[PDB]
Amino acid sequence: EDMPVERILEAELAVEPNDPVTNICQAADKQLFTLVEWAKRIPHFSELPLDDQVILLRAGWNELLIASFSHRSIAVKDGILLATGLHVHRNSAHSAGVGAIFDRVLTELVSKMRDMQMDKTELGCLRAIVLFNPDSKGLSNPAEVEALREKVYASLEAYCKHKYPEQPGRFAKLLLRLPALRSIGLKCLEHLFFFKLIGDTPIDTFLMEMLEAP
Amino acid sequence: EDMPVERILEAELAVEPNDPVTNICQAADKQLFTLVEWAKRIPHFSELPLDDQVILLRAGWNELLIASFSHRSIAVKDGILLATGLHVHRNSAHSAGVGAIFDRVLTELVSKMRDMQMDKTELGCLRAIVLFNPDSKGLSNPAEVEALREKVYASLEAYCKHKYPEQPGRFAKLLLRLPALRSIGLKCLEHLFFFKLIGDTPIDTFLMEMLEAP
Amino acid sequence: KHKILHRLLQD
Amino acid sequence: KHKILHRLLQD
Ligand SMILES: CC(=C/C=C/C(C)=C/C(=O)O)/C=C1\CCCc2c(C)cccc21
Ligand SMILES: CC(=C/C=C/C(C)=C/C(=O)O)/C=C1\CCCc2c(C)cccc21
Repeated sequence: EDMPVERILEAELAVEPNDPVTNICQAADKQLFTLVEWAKRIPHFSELPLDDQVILLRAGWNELLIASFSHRSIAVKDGILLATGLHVHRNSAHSAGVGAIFDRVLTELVSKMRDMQMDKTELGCLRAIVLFNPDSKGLSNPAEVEALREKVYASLEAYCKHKYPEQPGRFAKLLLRLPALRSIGLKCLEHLFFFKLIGDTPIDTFLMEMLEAP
Repeated sequence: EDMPVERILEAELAVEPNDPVTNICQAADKQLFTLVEWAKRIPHFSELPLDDQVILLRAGWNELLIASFSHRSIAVKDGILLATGLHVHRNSAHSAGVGAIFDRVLTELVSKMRDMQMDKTELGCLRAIVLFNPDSKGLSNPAEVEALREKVYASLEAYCKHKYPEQPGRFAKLLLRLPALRSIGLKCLEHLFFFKLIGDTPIDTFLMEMLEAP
Repeated sequence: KHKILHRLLQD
Repeated sequence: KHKILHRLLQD
C-alpha cells in the first residue's frame, strides 16, 4: 500500500549509468558504498531502525551485488562487466582457479536474465525483495520487514502481467531465480573467506568489514 | 498443459500417512527409498530419461526431504517428527552440537509453514518444483525440465487464488520459502559430509550413495 | 555408479 | 562494530 515500482526503478537508475579475483574484489568494495545509497532510495528502508538497516544489508549485500553485475552483463559474450569498467572473461576466471563458480553465474543468472529479457524494474524489485529479508537474524521487528517484502512482490506482480500480459508465468519465473541467487551468493562468500584466509588478494576496508563476525 | 495438482497431492498422500544426529541420518536413509516412489508418482517424471531422473533426484533429495519433515512437524512444539516415528526436540539437537541448523529449520521453515497453514497440495507442488530443477548440471535436456517446472507452478498458482482467493500474495509467499530451503539444504549437506568425515555416526547405504561424488 | 538409485528407478 | 556501514547509513 505504498511501494511504487517507479521509485524502485529510480533507485536502480540512480546508482548505475591482472588477477581477475583482485579486480572482482576491488569492484565489490567500490559497489558496497553504492549499495548503501541504493538501499536508502528504496521506499521505507530508511524508516527502519538503523540496527535493522545494518542487519538487512550485512545479510544481503553479496546477493544484491551479484544480481546487479549479472544483469549488467547480459550484453557480454562469455564474461561479466565489473562496475569499474573492467570485463572478466570466462577463460580468465578459469585460468585463475575460479571457473566453477564463474560458470554458475553465467549459466544460472546472466544467461537466464538475458533469455527472458529481465528489465531494470524487475531487477530492482527482485533486489528489493532480497533486501527486505525477514529471515535475517537479529531483526527487532521481522514482521515489519516481511510486510515490506510483500508490498514489493505485490507491485512486481502487478508490473508483470500489465507490461507482459502474454507471459502469465513471468512473475513466478523471476522469483524462481532467487534460490539460484542464494546458492551462488553463499559460494561466493566461501571464496571470499578463503581469499582472506590465504592472505593473497587485497581486500579493501568495506569488503573486509562485511567479512567481519558475525 | 498436463500437470494436475490432484496427481501431486496423491503422490504426497501415497508416500506418507539416543544421538539425535544418528536418528536423523537413519530417518533420511529410510526416506530416500520413499522419495524415489514419490518422484515416480509425479506426472511426467518417469518419462524423462533415466540419467536425468537420477540427476534431478541426486540434486534435490536433501531439499525434498527437508521440506517433507518440516511440514510434517507443523504440529510439533519445539522440534521435528522423523519418518521413523521419533521426535527430535530442539534441546536435544542443541545438546548434540547441531542447534544452529536445527533452529533455522524451525524458524525459517516449520514455523512459517504453520503460520500460513501451508496445505499438502501446496507442499507437493513446491517439492515438485524443487524436483524439476533445470539448473541441475548434466541434464541432457534442461529445457524439458524447465517446461515441467513451469507447468507445476502454473497449476499451483491456479490452485491458490481459487482455494485462497482472499490471499492474493499466497502464491508468491510459497515460492519465497524456496531460497530458505536451498540455504538450509546446503548447510545440512555440509553437516552430513562432516559426520561422514569424522567417522562417528552410522550412515546407511542409500544416504552414503547420495554423498558419493560428484 | 549410483547403484541403488538406478535400481529403484528401473523397478 | 561495523563502523563504515553505520556512518554511510547515518549520512
Ligand atoms: C561477492 C561478490 C561481489 C561482486 C561485486 C561486484 C564485482 C560488483 C560489480 O562489479 O558490480 C562476488 C564475488 C566475490 C569474490 C569471488 C567471486 C567469484 C570468484 C566470481 C564471481 C563473483 C565473486
Ligand atoms: C539431509 C537431511 C535429511 C533429513 C531426512 C529426514 C529426517 C526425513 C524424515 O524424517 O522425514 C537433514 C539433515 C541431515 C543431517 C543433519 C541435519 C540436522 C543437524 C538437522 C536437521 C536436518 C539434518
